Amino acid sequence: AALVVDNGSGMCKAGFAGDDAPRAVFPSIVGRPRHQGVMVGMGQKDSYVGDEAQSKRGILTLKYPIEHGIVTNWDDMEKIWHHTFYNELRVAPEEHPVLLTEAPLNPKANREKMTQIMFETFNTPAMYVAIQAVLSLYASGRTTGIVMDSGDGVTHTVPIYEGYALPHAILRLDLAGRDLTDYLMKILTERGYSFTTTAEREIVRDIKEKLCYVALDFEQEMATAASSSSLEKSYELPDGQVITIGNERFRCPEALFQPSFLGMESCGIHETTFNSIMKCDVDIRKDLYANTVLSGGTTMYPGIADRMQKEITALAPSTMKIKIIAPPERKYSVWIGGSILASLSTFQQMWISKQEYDESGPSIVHRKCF
Amino acid sequence: EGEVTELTPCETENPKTISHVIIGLKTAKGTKQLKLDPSIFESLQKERVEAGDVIYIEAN
Amino acid sequence: EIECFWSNIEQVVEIKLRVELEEKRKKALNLQ
Amino acid sequence: DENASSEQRQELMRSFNRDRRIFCAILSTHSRTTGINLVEADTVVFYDNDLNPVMDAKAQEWCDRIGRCKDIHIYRLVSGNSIEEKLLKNGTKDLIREVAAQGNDYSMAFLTQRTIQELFEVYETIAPKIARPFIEALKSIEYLEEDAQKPSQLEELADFMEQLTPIEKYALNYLELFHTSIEQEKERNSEDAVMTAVRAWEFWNLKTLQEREARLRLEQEEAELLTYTREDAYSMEYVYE
Amino acid sequence: ILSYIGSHRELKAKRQEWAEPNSFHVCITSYTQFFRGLTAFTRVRWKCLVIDEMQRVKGMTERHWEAVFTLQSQQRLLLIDSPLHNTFLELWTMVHF
Amino acid sequence: NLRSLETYERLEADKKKQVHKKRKCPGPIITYHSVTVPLVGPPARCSRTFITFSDDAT
Repeated sequence: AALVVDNGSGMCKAGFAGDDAPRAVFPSIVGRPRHQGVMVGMGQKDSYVGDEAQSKRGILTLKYPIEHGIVTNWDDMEKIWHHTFYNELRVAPEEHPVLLTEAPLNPKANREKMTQIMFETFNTPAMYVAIQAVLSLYASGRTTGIVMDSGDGVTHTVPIYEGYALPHAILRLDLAGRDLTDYLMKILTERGYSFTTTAEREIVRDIKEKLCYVALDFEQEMATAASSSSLEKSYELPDGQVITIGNERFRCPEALFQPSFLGMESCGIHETTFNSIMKCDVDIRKDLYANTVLSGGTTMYPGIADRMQKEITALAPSTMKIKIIAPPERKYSVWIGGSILASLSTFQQMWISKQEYDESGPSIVHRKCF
Repeated sequence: EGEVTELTPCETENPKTISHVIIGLKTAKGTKQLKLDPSIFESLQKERVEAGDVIYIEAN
Repeated sequence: EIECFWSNIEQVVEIKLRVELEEKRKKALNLQ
Repeated sequence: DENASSEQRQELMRSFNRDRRIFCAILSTHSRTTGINLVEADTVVFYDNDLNPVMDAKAQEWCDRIGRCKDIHIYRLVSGNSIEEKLLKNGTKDLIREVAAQGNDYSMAFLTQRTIQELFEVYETIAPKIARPFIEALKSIEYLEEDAQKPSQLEELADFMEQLTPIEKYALNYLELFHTSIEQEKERNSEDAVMTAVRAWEFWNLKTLQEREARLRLEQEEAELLTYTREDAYSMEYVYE
Repeated sequence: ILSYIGSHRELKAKRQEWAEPNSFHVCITSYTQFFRGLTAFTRVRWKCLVIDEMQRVKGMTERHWEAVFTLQSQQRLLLIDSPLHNTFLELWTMVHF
Repeated sequence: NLRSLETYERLEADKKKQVHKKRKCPGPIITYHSVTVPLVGPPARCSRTFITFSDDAT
């Protein structure tokens, strides 16, 4: 079975093609000891990856090799791939093809480096690169539409026509779950709850993922929160202290629609999607409006689909049919799409073989992957 | 009639799609290019016409 | 090829829904 | 026909209603039509008349049930100058009434010569209990002619669903949950786009061929010949007759 | 619409939804299930009671009529397709309905 | 309820989309196509032929 590896800015998902869910999901982080001298002598590993690094966050320095969807540390990315294959999947990469995902607008040099690493370091028999948004569209049984992908580090809107992403209309927004977590930390500090440590940052992330939601009408929700405490929810901290959260539940995710909350002059996700659709040909805009698929972990907020529908209906012409598609398992849409793609019998001829790499070099990836 | 000098199909977007098949024919008098109907591609491969082959094509 | 796969799965879903509807109609008829 | 199971009868009628191309549906009057509720047809043709009054009443009631939603035209074909005209005029009701007056044993009843002459000289509702021996006579005659001739589906799907790969099961669950997305196909009035694209292409082709002809004219304005063979120059003598 | 059809467990589950205000507007049930669950129906304040083709239900006893009369409902409607036999028992029962 | 009712009444859309498909089985295909196109400098029309190939290899 071919291996599918989703290279996400916050979480890495890996599994076997044909499965309905990834087998391993762990943070894409590499940890190194803060004080080498004392701890090297006692046989301690030089670096920790994924869950092991997260569990030792009190003594390790954590670094992300992927920033805003772009690989910035190739050594750490190689270490993450090694950890995935030998610790998470426990398989020999030389015996199984590997399908890798890439962010939109991925530099050609990065694709060549990925191909070189996969063929020379892991001796993989075959490999394929697929666009995350394209896989997200594939996971929903659609081939023409626009995918709004918002992960941990970056948000992209990608219009796709018959499986082909339109590069001239792809828009990038440097706003995602991490910025929302920092904003929640700031507003909780403004309410009186101080979170300063990385452990407290992860507590704030858990609070965001468990209690935040998107309001249909921000002004009406603010008036309701100012007039009644019915929207306040309690969260029990690990030390037993119970904190009360009020309007922060919906003010934090509102930053996705109004980046001005963070001081950013960029357009919201709805305006970004509308602008991306407006950059496409008029004949395909009708298909794009009717096939807007939400993907990514940052799109898991309850009510986001209704708000997106309302905003697009208010922005799009009244004669256009608007339909927002929000799959329940949209956080795994990329991996599911990759598993579907790698499970097709016709796709077995699309794999880049080691012979083709040896004959054409790393540039074959640009003539085989789209 | 003439010696075939080129058999280049004319690719196009459909309103790979070809809209014409250009055949270049050479005789002792000169050379002519014909904008033949695309359907002639079947007969060209059936007759195994190649560059440098003498052919003749009836108008009807 | 993806559209063909999803069309086949859609047909399978149609068949399943049809058999379940027929089972429900048979249960509704038998209870009388 | 009556040999088609109830599930087959429903499947065939649903196919007829769904596929608007099927022009005729031929049904046996002895088939349990009481299981067919909706019929998307507006015309009914009776090829022959059933002698069993109960079956004729059932067919009439069934035709009435279809007519609740649309005007229906019913045609009855009758062979002129035959027994069929008389059977259309009086049916079997008078015959059953005449035989019932002689007793409950139809196998030993004798018909009056007037009734026989009226039926064969070619040029108040009867309750089923009264008609039963007549129906048993009809059955007996049909059987004499015949002597002259003579795992639940859900368990199957469960076995099939157990052979589906996990990704196929996920696709099943996804399509089941997105019951509002059975119109996933981008069906649109392509004909208008084709109508505009054909003209746009025809103009583009006209322009491209005009540019090609202009390029050929420019190429022809350039000198055509600058050299000739040695044989023509020295190995031959130019003559004229 | 509430189709009151199912096994005892499914009917108990459907009765568990009776406590929610505005859970359903119209409830449809069979005569057999209607009389089998008479105790459940008497606990609900029904706005309109509709009885269809009751003349075709074999076995309608005087006790079934008493059960129909004991239901608290604001309005009762009877649908018949055939003329009444105008018998004393039938007319008395119609008056009580 | 309409979506529920369509489990019985969606006889039209689903059948039309399942029967009148615009695609066929995988593999190489050569499409001969001929349509009426209007003449340029009923209306004046001419016939034009297009030949379409599924893949660059063929």
